[PDB]
Amino acid sequence: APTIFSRILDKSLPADILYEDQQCLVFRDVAPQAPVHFLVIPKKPIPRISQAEEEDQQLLGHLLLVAKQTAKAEGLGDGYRLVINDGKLGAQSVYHLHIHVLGGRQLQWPPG
Amino acid sequence: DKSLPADILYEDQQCLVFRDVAPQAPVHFLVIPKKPIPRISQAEEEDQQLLGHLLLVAKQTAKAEGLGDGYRLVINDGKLGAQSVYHLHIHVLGGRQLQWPPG
Ligand SMILES: [K+]
Repeated sequence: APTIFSRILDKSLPADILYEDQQCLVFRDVAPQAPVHFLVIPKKPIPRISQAEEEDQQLLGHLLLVAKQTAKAEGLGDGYRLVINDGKLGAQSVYHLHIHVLGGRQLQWPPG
Repeated sequence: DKSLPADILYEDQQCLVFRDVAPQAPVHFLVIPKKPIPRISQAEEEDQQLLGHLLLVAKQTAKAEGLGDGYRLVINDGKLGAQSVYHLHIHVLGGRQLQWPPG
């Protein structure tokens, strides 16, 4: 069952960790799509946003607040984009919930 | 394209969900808080439960709209994010293969 994020969480795969607390971990994407590209993940292994439930409300808000404070720390004041992919049509790579945060270039429209 | 009242997919005391009249996918809707948070970079700690509620509403509406094969949620901040309206919007896109990178 475990995805590659389990190695990031258990620190067996070195990552550039920007923030950690008991609920979440933030690290740089190693296949970046922007000059700044990091991932915010829960420690609870929710596989996808479609499988989050009411009990996850607080955690989901926490992930968004951590995303925006990390964006400020990474100097994304002129703007950035948050992306959550669900399933195959969403292009979800890894079946552990993650928020992409992209900045440092102009992001285009549509968003894929 | 003038919206109709049925373009509101969901409403409660916290939020509105409405179809995008300039859709980028066969299904494209917008989740906004009723609280006037202008951009995600201006959300604060007091907004934690609201932000989680918006995400839960997004995912339940995506079920309602038939997005079981997958979808994408997008929040734009500022000029580099391509933020078009200075109120918080969660875009939900589905019904086609979304590409990578996401813009
Ligand atoms: K926008």
